[PDB]
Amino acid sequence: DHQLLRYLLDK
Amino acid sequence: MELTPDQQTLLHFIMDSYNKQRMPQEITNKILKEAFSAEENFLILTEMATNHVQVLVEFTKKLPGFQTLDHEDQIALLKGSAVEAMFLRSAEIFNKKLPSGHSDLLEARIRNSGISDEYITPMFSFYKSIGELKMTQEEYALLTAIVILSPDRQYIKDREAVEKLQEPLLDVLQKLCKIHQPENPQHFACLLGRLTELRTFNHHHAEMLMSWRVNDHKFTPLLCEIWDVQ
Ligand SMILES: N#Cc1ccccc1NC(=O)[C@H](C1CCCCC1)n1c(-c2ccc(Cl)cc2)nc2cc(F)c(F)cc21
Repeated sequence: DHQLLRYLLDK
Repeated sequence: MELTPDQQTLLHFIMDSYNKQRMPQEITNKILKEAFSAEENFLILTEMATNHVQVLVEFTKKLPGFQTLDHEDQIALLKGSAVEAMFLRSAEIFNKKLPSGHSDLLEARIRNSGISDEYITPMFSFYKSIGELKMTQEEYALLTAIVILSPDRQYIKDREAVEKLQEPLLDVLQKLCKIHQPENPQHFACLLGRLTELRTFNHHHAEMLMSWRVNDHKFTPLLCEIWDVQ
């Protein structure tokens, strides 16, 4: 799970 | 031959995004100013690397067609390139011309930063290999873009989608190589060969960080995601 990367990618 | 209006547009766009990175001078000034303990350096490294990854996501999002990619493939590309991109950037900073004696002190300071000897020699071998190529800012920017948009990356579902995005960037770098170094036809091949040596640091990064002469290896939650650390 990469929720910080996912967050940074989608604003 | 020479760049087309579209390629020239793409190059300047890649360049502007690339320069949004922390200035080489800001990093080398800190290292050269005073010597730090392994604990202080490990801390300098993590903050440097955290800022790098943040700026890398912004550069990556601006790469043409990146946002059209599958979201899981977008994460795979970022996770796959983050370590490689940091070392390529460190190699760039390393090879920036400084006053007489400065690069010898910089090298000596990094050599005694806390990292073990076994990672020192492969790391300086790569930095100095990169230096012999005498790369321009444009060559570094494009090579970074080409590193990010690597189709042959692990967990990539649609390799052809990534291929289509990397191909125009490889065409621009090839042209720049013929323009900047026409006396060396091997220049483009050398640069792509250097990308394979970048892949080797990707396998030993976790060990490289955990081998640091510090009692506690504390990392930011973002670094724990891109790097295989706890
Ligand atoms: N991280 C990071 C990073 C991100 C963007 C730009 C530079 C970075 N590099 C850095 O901060 C480190 C510092 C960290 C404190 C102690 C001394 C080295 N570094 C590394 C080095 C990166 C990694 C790992 Cl495992 C060992 C070493 N090779 C460098 C080369 C240079 F010329 C240079 F000035 C700095 C350099």
